Formats: sequence, C-alpha cells, structure tokens
Amino acid sequence: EADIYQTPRYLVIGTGKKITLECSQTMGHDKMYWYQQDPGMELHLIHYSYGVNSTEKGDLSSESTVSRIRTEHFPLTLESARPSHTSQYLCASSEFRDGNEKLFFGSGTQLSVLEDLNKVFPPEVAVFEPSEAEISHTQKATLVCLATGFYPDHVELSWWVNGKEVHSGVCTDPQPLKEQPALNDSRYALSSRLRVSATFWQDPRNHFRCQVQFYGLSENDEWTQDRAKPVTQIVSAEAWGRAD
Amino acid sequence: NQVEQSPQFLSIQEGENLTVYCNSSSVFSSLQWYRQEPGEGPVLLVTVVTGGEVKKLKRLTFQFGDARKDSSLHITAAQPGDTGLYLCAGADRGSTLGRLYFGRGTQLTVWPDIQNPDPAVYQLRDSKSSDKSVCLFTDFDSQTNVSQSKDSDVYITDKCVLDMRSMDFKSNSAVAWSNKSDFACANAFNN
Repeated sequence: EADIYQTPRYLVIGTGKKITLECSQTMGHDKMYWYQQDPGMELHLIHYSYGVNSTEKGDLSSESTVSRIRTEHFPLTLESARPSHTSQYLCASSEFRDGNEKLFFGSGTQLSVLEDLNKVFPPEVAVFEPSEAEISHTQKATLVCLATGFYPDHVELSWWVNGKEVHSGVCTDPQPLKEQPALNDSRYALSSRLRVSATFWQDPRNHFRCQVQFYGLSENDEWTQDRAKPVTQIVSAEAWGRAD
Repeated sequence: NQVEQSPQFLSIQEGENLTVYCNSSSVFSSLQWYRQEPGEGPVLLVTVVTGGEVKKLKRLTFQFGDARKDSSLHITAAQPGDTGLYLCAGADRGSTLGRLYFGRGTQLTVWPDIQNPDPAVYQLRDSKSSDKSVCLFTDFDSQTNVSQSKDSDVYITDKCVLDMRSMDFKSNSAVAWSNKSDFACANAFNN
C-alpha cells in the first residue's frame, strides 16, 4: 500500500540550529532523491541514493547530508541552519516501469531559516459580514476573511460552517500580499471569500468561522520580547447569520 | 541540462486549446512532464523516449521533438481542473542514473466562463466592532482586469473564482482594503 511521506510540511527556525527533514516511502523503491528549489529557480537535485549504503551528492556545494540505512527512509540533515537554507525541499523515490525511471514526490517541506526570530508574527484574523447591498441585489452573501501581519508565509486558511469545513463557494488568494513591500522580510496579508445564499446567511442559527493555522516557533524556542511568543497556533474570527 | 519552458505564465478561458513548450540545448534520452498543484509534490504525466513521438493521454497531447532536444504539451478544450504548474524534465543518459534536469515550469490558470456578469463594488463591515472595512469587487466577467494598487497604503488582491456548486453558479472577486483614512471603496478599483 501507500506512497511517499515528508514531514514537517512547514518549518521556521533560528540560525545555527540542526535540522532533520524526514522522508519515507513504503513502495520498496531502491532509488530516492532530494530536490531543492529556491524562490527564483527550478527543482535541482541535491542528494540521491541508489539504495541502502548509497548516498550521492547531486550538488557539490550543498552543506546538507543524507543517510540510507533502510530502503524506506531517506532523511536529510542540515547541521547548521543559515538563512540561505530557506527553501522548498522535495523528496522523491523511483522505479523502472516499462524501461522508464518513474518518480513519485512527497509534498515538500517549506523551510524558513531566520537570523532574527523577532520577525516572526502570527496572523490577526477578521471576518467581514456580507454587504446588505449585495444581499438585496443578488440574493447571495459573500463573507470576507482577512488574515494579516503574519511572517513567514506558513499558513492554512479554512472556512467552517456549523462546525464543518466547507469548500463549496470558497476562494482563497493563491499567493499572499506584502504589507510593506520595501522590506524583503515584510509581513503578509491573505484574503478568502465564502459565498452563501442570502437566506442561509439571514438564518441566525448558522455559524461561520474563518480559521487560520499558523506554523511558527515551537515550545522549546528561546524568546525575550515584550509580546506573546509567536508559536504554532490557530487564529480564528467568527460571525453569526443575521436576518436584517 | 539547461531546460527552458514557455510561456512562464498562461491565463486562459475554459474551452480553449493551448500549447506549452520545453526546450534544451542538450539531447535527452527521455523526457517527462509533471503537474504540480500548490502545496503538493509534482505528479508524473508522461514519459517520451522516441524522437518525433506523439503521446496522447485524454485531452493532453505530448510530442517529443525529432532531435530529442524539445517537447510540447497541447491541451484541448481546457477545463478549470487543468490549472497548475506544468514541469518538463529531461534525462541525459550520458550523465548519471536518475538525473532529471527540470525546467521552471508553465503556470497555467484556466478560468471559468461567467454566464451573467453583474459587476459591483460592495463595502463590508467587520463582524466585531471596528472602524475597519473591506471592499469587494465581484461578479465581473473574465476579460476584466483587476488593477493592482501601486499606492502604498492600499492593498488589492488578484482575482479569485468561487464555485457555488448547488446553484450551478460561479463568480469572480477581488478584495481591497486600507488602514484608513483617505481610502474610499469608490476610489479603490478605479481604472
């Protein structure tokens, strides 16, 4: 059964820390790979393995290491995090099927390495209620959710109606927006819409919640600021349907 | 080995045909296409091995150039679900085993047709008590271009399409906001 699995999906860490990115497959594939892709570039091979005891550098300059002691596992280690390690890390395995090396990828780790942890901020979340000018004209009601002030760009926004996640009538910006573009470490904003029928909205028993999962600092992380520690957390805002 | 993909971005309406291209200065023993969805690993679509070969998989038609230095992906009757990053990867068997050289991809977005466009800019109030508000530009047709802010204190998102499935209804929207104070929804989306 199964496939290929990578964790964590998201990581923000201080500089100089050791990092291990995990990769496993249950397909019994001999060949396994690590690819990296910075903001501006294509995927590029950093390490590969022909099987147990085989570990090869695909990029000579890379200061990551791998090991292969089990067919199943191909972990990647960064002994000393530098900002330049901030990247997307994709693990893959392959096999020969019909004389073709066919690759299967994990879903990646988004790694953010920061010189200064004080630039980490969780999102603030607001829900804006449908315009009555929208409702009376269109018979439909759009809720807007704004998540603001977060850094890095490591968030997942979801909509929950009456306690259950919804996908119908939802659109979330594919990319966030820089609140202060003139800073390459600018905080970020993201919006999403949830559109329901006006009568669904006008029902007071209906409960709407915009939820943003932020991935930030972990428990053990050092912190000294006069402001709550920006740990991994959920931030939400909610709204009730209202007649009117 | 140096793999060039074009165009970088392609935005198109559903129903349309399209071709995307992958070029290299180096000969490949084989060439793959992958599709990557955001937040997820690329997914293998096809492998071509023979110069001149045409592989058709449903609405996607892949061709391998005769000299094995280039390939194209042609999509017939594009559907919103075709949206994604199309990555081209070539093998140099002269290099090593498992050495695939990747292009940066074509980001393809396929937009739904809007049946009854009814553009409007609406003001929404914050759910909790705030002086804060947003502007919603919604129900515009697909050749409408939402202009970017450019002005420091105003934020404008790109267009997003949502599907109200039960209703057989889709709409475009874009959101604008400011801290305050000179900002009015009336000025927000002006062209």
